[PDB]
Amino acid sequence: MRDLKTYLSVAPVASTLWFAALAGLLIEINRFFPDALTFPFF
Amino acid sequence: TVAEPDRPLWFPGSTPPPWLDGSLPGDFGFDPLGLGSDPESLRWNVQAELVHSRWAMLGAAGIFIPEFLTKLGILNTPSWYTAGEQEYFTDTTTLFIVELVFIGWAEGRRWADILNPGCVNTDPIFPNNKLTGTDVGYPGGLWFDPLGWGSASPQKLKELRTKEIKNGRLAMLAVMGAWFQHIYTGTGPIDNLFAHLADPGHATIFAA
Amino acid sequence: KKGEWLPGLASPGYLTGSLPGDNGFDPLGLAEDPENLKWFVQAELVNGRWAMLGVAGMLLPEVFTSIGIINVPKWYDAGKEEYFASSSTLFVIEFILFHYVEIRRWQDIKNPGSVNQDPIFKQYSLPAGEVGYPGGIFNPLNFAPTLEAKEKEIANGRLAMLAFLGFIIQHNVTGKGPFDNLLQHISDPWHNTIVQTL
Amino acid sequence: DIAGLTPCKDSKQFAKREKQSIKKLESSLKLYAPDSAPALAINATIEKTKRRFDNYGKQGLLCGADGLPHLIVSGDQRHWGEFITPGILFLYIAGWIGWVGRSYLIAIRDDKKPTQKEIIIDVPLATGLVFRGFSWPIAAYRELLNGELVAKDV
Ligand SMILES: CC(/C=C/C=C(C)/C=C/[C@@]12O[C@]1(C)C[C@@H](O)CC2(C)C)=C\C=C\C=C(C)\C=C\C=C(C)\C=C\[C@@]12O[C@]1(C)C[C@@H](O)CC2(C)C
Ligand SMILES: CC(/C=C/C=C(C)/C=C/[C@@]12O[C@]1(C)C[C@@H](O)CC2(C)C)=C\C=C\C=C(C)\C=C\C=C(C)\C=C\[C@@]12O[C@]1(C)C[C@@H](O)CC2(C)C
Ligand SMILES: CCCCCCCCCCCCO[C@@H]1O[C@H](CO)[C@@H](O[C@H]2O[C@H](CO)[C@@H](O)[C@H](O)[C@H]2O)[C@H](O)[C@H]1O
Repeated sequence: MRDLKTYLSVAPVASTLWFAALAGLLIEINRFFPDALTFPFF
Repeated sequence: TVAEPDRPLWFPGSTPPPWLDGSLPGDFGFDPLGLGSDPESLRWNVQAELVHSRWAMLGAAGIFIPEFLTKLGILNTPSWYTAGEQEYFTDTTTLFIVELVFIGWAEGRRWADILNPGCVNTDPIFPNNKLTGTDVGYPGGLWFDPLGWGSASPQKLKELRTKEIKNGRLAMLAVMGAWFQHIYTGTGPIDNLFAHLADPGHATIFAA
Repeated sequence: KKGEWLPGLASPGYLTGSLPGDNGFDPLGLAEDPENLKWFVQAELVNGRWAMLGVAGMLLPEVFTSIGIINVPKWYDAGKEEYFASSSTLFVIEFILFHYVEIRRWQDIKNPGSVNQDPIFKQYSLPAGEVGYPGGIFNPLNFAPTLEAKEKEIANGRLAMLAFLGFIIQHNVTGKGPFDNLLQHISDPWHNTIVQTL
Repeated sequence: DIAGLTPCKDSKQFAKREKQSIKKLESSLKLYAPDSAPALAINATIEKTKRRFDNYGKQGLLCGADGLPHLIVSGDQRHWGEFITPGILFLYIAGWIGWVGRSYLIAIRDDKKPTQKEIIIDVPLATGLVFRGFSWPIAAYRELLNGELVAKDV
């Protein structure tokens, strides 16, 4: 169990989980706010 | 706190894990994937099972009792599945944000007790009240144990806590039961009970 | 036991408790360096004091206007009004005066007790106090600068800073002033919330 | 307007691009049935195209002779949303990333094997440090004045 959690903290797995969460967030941001060449809220 | 080597196990004939010795209530040696091997994860998941059990027992009653009496000529409660789509005295998002604030307070003090036992057992305004319980997950005090069945000798407390976790495991299966039933079937779970009692050999999962 | 901002969390070591308003609150560790702690204490005092005066000058003239006793412009519309001087002249006056006062206070922050005397009149100096609490003419009523008193000053400053943070963000999304928001909420709180405003 | 450009709300080429794009999607739409799923997909793309062009023309974007939004990064206050404002947002995020990673490297530099916590992340330590970047311009500025940001004599 502790060894399994230590494996999940290795560089590639932490990178995938972190970049997957990051990719999903940016996808939803461009899904609710598509296009946008500017910062429109001024 | 009282280990039991010859306790009735989940899999009769097998060997219990070294980290499940029978001191916990509802201990049947069931952990094939070793999710609670280390003591830190064991105590955290023990609190997780306890809170899961209590919420699911409230949910099991909130489904199976109103859905039962409304089928009878007694009540008018709508379906538990569609109870969210209903409109109450204010919009759902306001009820949820209020619930988040108030339940967040209760869970915040509950989290402080889990990470640091005993450091939250006093009222931060009127210090004389306090909570009497000494075990994590069993706060005691006047609010959460007024009748006093919770401060007793061991064995007896172990019997009652075994009853609690067992009913909660049954309720967790019961709540998920009603969920996947109302997805598979298109009616209330009391209709599933009556449909099965009407034809137990045919009115099963193999009916669609 | 000095007061716990989080009953479970322990207090940081560098926050001894000798400071008024100490509740062990510094999750990001911005005041770990004692010099950062010394500078941020003055920053909290001045920000809290300006927020207290600001919240008062924003709320109290408006409630007295909505009641009917006076007719004073709202805090966001008080700038567009016409005054006896050009707004640019008002800016330069405020800049020059604060460019003198704030730097005199800053000399005390770096070097304590170095600006206690009047450079124009050699006499009429300030007695020795603490940084952020200048004695003498700045305390005419001769109150007692002590605990609780200093703790209430910091507590009111913290609530007023949160109050200013509420006023600006409310006025942005609600369009009106603070007292109008409270009246709109008081009429029907279950249907006049930030949930309904958005 | 600026640099000889005309605002996209005034440009004819900008509106002709919106027309030709929508008409091209409509030409793909006639091939499918009105209740079809490709039809609802193409209709949603058309509505998304109208929304995009309208938003660009509404926020004061300048257009060239090509009918395409040109950005002005000289600092003109009419177009701070085109660079300076998103750039400040980036610098806030970039400083956050660098400051948190720096806090992590400082915290593990005194470990027995500092390389161990670099190839196997200490997630508890990371989760406690990720929110220090929220106040990174302050913590960094103070470390600049106190001589803590730069190593002496390197
Ligand atoms: C079943 C369940 C979890 C089961 C998990 C199991 C068996 C895992 C087994 C193992 O891991 C172990 C143990 C050991 C490992 O080595 C091996 C495996 C095999 C992996 C949870 C249910 C949990 C179910 C819960 C907690 C339900 C709570 C219900 C609530 C709160 C109420 C909801 C409602 O209120 C609404 C929303 C609307 C109202 O109308 C109606 C009501 C019903 C009132
Ligand atoms: C100064 C101030 C307001 C001053 C307002 C003024 C003068 C208003 C003036 C006028 O209105 C009048 C009167 C009349 C109007 O006609 C004209 C104007 C001009 C409008 C607000 C400060 C406001 C200051 C605020 C809100 C500060 C908040 C800081 C917080 C919450 C920090 C918390 C933490 O940093 C710790 C402590 C520990 C870390 O580890 C974690 C975190 C969480 C980061
Ligand atoms: C040790 C196992 C013993 C089980 C033995 C069961 C043997 C049953 C007799 C052989 C099969 C007869 O065939 C079956 O008979 C059963 C009686 O059970 C009846 O079955 C009926 O069950 C319920 C009972 O109300 C009805 O609602 C349903 O509509 C119908 O399926 C049917 O008439 C026929 O489908």
